[PDB]
Amino acid sequence: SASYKPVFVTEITDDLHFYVQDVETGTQFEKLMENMRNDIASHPPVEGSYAPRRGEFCIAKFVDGEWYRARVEKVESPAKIHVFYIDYGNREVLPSTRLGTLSPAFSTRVLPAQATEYAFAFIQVPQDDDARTDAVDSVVRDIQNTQCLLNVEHLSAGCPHVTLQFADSKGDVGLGLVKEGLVMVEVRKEKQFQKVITEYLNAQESAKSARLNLWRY
Amino acid sequence: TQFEKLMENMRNDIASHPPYAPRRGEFCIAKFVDGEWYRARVEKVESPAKIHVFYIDYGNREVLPSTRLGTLSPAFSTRVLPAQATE
Repeated sequence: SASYKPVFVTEITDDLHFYVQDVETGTQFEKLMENMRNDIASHPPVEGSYAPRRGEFCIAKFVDGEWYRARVEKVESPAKIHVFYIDYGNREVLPSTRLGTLSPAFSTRVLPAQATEYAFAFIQVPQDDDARTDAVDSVVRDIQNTQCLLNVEHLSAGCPHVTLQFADSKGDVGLGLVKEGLVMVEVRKEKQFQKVITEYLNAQESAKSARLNLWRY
Repeated sequence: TQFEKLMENMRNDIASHPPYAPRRGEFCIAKFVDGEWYRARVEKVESPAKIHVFYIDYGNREVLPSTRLGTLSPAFSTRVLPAQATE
């Protein structure tokens, strides 16, 4: 199975998942953000016209001083509201003074949340916090906030598992983590994955021999 | 797992007997974007090109054409193995 879609990778999570945007809708997103930000500058949220509730959409003012679409998760207190940036995938805890009403002109009905969560096919996320940080750091350095090609491999209990390809035919991103000894291979049993799993296990044997990262000792 | 075994058996059967009229609540098989077949339930019929399904074993939802749907054989019904994800 091979249908590669150009995506813009926006966020690598600490659990080695990632969020991507469909390159196709990138310009609509760009237009919406400029429109929305203009509005916000003319009509700044007044306190407290917005009351944060878990599940509720909003605008949130990010650390660059700019406003983005978001959705409220945990409300700890008015000083500590957990939000999820729906078009990008990152999360943040902010005070209610950095939140506002998401006006219907810029709603999810006008343009759907632009970020989709995925995981890497064929690999195991390291359980040790230190090892996992090393893997996340490699992915952040190499693909975060860049364009990639994505191929959906299969469904899973959580988000779908996919392979990513670097731009400029540099290859399979997850496989690269294996070759570097940063992650172990998940040995899939399905027939159509037999050849790719063989490729991954060979890379993993190479990392083991070279005693890289996870295989240091 | 029971699920992995069921999926292997079902896929075998579909490749040996390749495939339907979508109705709300009806069980089916649905071909996901990976080109593979999964157990699903029709949740909403917006139009022939836009059937809203729920993948009963994985929890994901998708709108797809009814050309990518098929009958779920009795050998792979929820009596055989319940939906593995909560609708």
